[PDB]
Amino acid sequence: RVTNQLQYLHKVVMKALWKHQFAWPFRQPVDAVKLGLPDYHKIIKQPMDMGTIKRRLENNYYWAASECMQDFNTMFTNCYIYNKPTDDIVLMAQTLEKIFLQKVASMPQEEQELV
Amino acid sequence: TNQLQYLHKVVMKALWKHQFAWPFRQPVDAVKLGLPDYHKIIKQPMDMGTIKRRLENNYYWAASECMQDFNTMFTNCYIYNKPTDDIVLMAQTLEKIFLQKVASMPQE
Ligand SMILES: CCc1onc(C)c1-c1ccccc1
Ligand SMILES: CCc1onc(C)c1-c1ccccc1
Repeated sequence: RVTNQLQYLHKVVMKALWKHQFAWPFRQPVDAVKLGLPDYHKIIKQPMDMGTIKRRLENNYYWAASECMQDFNTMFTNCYIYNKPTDDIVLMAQTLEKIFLQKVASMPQEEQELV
Repeated sequence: TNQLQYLHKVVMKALWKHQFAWPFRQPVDAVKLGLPDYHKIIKQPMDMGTIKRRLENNYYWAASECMQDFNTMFTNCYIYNKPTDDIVLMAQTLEKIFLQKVASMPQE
């Protein structure tokens, strides 16, 4: 569907996060071969990234805004679970997620489809 | 505010009573749990008891500020614990409810 909330997530949330200076590691799936992480998919069972979320928003994949929000959440949570506390990537994730939450605070309150 | 009232009476109430919520209702007690490295790794402790008290005492100026505290609580859990620890699954479950409920908060 196309809803007011999903439009907000696309036009405000994804817009802000996609172009952020710390976004680059999150713009495509974690490539375990490229990064040399043979345990990544053993630990992270549901990979998620902003390229996938962006494509899903562009293709009207989501039925509800909550579904998109859960994908954002999974992406960040995967990062915190896999990486060491002191890794820079954790700081980058935290910075992006703070923006996510700040913007989500102003999202339309009721979901409804555009005719 | 309208949003802070919602975070207190709708969001926090639902999370608080959940069967996986008990570890999160008060600060992590590193002494009781025997974890000398907890406060060396987690520099901003947060829990729902602290958030609830802040809501009750009008500490927050905006809903976003309160939401950030919820996020810090969950993130601390993911950062400190092993991926396979049950507490991680408990946090994930509560976090999903948090986002579900936040989606329906008044927009202002
Ligand atoms: C295992 C490292 C890692 O964990 N989460 C992300 C994102 C990354 C990442 C880091 C650098 C480039 C691309 C992804
Ligand atoms: C260090 C373990 C831990 O990490 N986050 C929480 C919450 C807990 C916790 C686990 C059991 C009881 C109380 C808190």
